[PDB]
Amino acid sequence: QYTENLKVIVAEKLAGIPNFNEDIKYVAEYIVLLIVNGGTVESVVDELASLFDSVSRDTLANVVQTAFFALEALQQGESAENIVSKIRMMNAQSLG
Amino acid sequence: TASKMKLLKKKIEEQREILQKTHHK
Ligand SMILES: [Zn+2]
Ligand SMILES: [Zn+2]
Repeated sequence: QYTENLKVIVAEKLAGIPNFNEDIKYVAEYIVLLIVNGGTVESVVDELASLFDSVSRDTLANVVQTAFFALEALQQGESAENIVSKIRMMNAQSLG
Repeated sequence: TASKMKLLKKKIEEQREILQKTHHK
C-alpha cells in the first residue's frame, strides 16, 4: 500500500506553500483519502478550493497533481524518500 | 480558525466511512 507514503509526500508539498497557516497533516490526509476514494484532479481541487479560499486555484491544482504523479512513481517502484527529496528541492528552488 | 478545523475533521471522517463502505463490498 502507498497511502502512508503518499500522506508524507503530500505534507512535504503543502509545507512549501507560503503563508499556508493550516494543520498540514490533516490536509494531507484529506487529499489522500479523496484520491483513494476515486477523486480526480478536478474534483479534489474543487473540494480544496471551497475549504481554502486564500490559496489560488493553480497552487491547489499544483499540490493535487503532485499527489497523483507521486502515486504513479510509487507504483513504478520509486522510493518515497526520493520523491520527498525532489519536492524539498522544488519548494526551496535550489539544487543545494 | 477553530471552525475550519472542525469542518476538515468532519470531512476526513466522512471520507474514512466511504473508504470503509468500499472495503466491505
Ligand atoms: Zn471544477
Ligand atoms: Zn502506471
